[PDB]
Amino acid sequence: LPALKLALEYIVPCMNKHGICVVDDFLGKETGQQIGDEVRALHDTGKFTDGQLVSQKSDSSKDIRGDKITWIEGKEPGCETIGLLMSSMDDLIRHCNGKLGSYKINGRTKAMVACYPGNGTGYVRHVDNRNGDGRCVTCIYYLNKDWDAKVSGGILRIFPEGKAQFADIEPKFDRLLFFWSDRRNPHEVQPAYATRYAITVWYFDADERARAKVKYLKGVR
Ligand SMILES: O=C(O)CNC(=O)c1nc(Cl)c2ccccc2c1O
Ligand SMILES: [Mn+2]
Repeated sequence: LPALKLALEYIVPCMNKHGICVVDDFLGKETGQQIGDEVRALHDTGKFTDGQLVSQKSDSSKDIRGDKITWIEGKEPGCETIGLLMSSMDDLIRHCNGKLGSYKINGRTKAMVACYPGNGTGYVRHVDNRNGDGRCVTCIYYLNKDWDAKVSGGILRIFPEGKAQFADIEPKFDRLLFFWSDRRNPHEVQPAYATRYAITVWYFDADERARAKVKYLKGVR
């Protein structure tokens, strides 16, 4: 399905109406599986961090750690299908530009690959960009085949501002998610009891990022 058709007929209207947009079967099984293989290779060769310190015990041997991460630019050896994913995300956003609210996206982060190791850890309720750091859209790609939250947990729960309900999103294989990064979409990852992988990039709004430089000071003489 052409990126422009997905953007104009689905991403743009859904984002402007709901601020949370799900696309299933984004790249297809072959490509999705190759991305999965690259992420697992990164994990198995020790490229992830040890995990977020969740419970700090008097005995450090009993510390509980949670989500592990690694930052991926997309050109590294063994990460080229991740890079292809990133380029595909960028193509979509490019075909949306000037139509995602009044934002003008002119950049993004590297990819943050996250692994919840399956030990009952999740991620506390938070806002991605709470203080105007420039990020306007969060984009997440999930890689977990036959994920069933009833058995493995790991639901992403979003609490859209001003609505007495939440939106639960299963981290399903080959699913792509967009949502506004700011305080409109507080969200959490519920405890995961199986290995759970996701790939995140954040897109920058030009004006917000330009003035973020001012309040987050870069020096000349
Ligand atoms: O994985 C998901 O479905 C949702 N994940 C997150 O919202 C999420 N957000 C942030 Cl800001 C971080 C930040 C650091 C590490 C992992 C994160 C994470 O999984
Ligand atoms: Mn988040």
